[PDB]
Amino acid sequence: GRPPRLLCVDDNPANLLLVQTLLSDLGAQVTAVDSGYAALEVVQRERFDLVFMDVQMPGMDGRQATEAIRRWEAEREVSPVPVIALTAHALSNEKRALLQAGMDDYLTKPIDEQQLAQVVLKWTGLSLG
Amino acid sequence: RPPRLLCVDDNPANLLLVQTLLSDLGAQVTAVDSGYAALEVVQRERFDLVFMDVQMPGMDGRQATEAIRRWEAEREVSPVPVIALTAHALSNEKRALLQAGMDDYLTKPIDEQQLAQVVLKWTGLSLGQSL
Repeated sequence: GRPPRLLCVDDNPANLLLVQTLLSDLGAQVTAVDSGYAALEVVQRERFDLVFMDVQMPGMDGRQATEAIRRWEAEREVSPVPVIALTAHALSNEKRALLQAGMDDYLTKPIDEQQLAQVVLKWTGLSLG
Repeated sequence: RPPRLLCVDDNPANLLLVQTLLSDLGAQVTAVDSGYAALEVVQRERFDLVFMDVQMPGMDGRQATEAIRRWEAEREVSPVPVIALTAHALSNEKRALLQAGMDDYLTKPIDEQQLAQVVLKWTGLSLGQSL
């Protein structure tokens, strides 16, 4: 299958580089941005197969960035991109709030290659590795 | 804070190579696929220096540099050095890059030492073992 085109969003540069590098090494075409504001702007510009969205970011958190994306997709009329939350340790009510914001799924940090490969295949049909 | 660098190339393998070498030197790196993307991300984020592929469809690296320079002038923002990445350019092509507002160029056989020299020359910032 073709390489998946993935967007990674994280306000921690070291964690962003770690997840980006795991994905690039597994053959994904990765874009890596540093904020929810960046995520909205790059999703307007580019068609991704899937977005990995850090939940905790200042100013615009992952839920607010996903809401921004969903509002633009609806107003602009664009096929929805899967959005996967990357979260520390979320209880049921927090996971329900991620889905209510328009997120599709979640992974609990720290993020590993197998969890990333499995969620990309589930949501896109494309294999990594 | 480490140097923040932008890489622009419409060839995914060549983009990943340059991005990997700049991240290896300790830079915070953004990698985008087009001149259109280069303009939009230069408006959004503050880079110390941009590496720009010359040949891209729709908006080539010269046109993207002109777009950046026009935005910098109107928006009133400190200019960013722009370095062309070229396969093997003729003298007329090298002169055309500078006419478009590009500061300098590198030829395709890129290595980490050359990238670090270009960043030191155009930004004063050290990378690699001197980061």
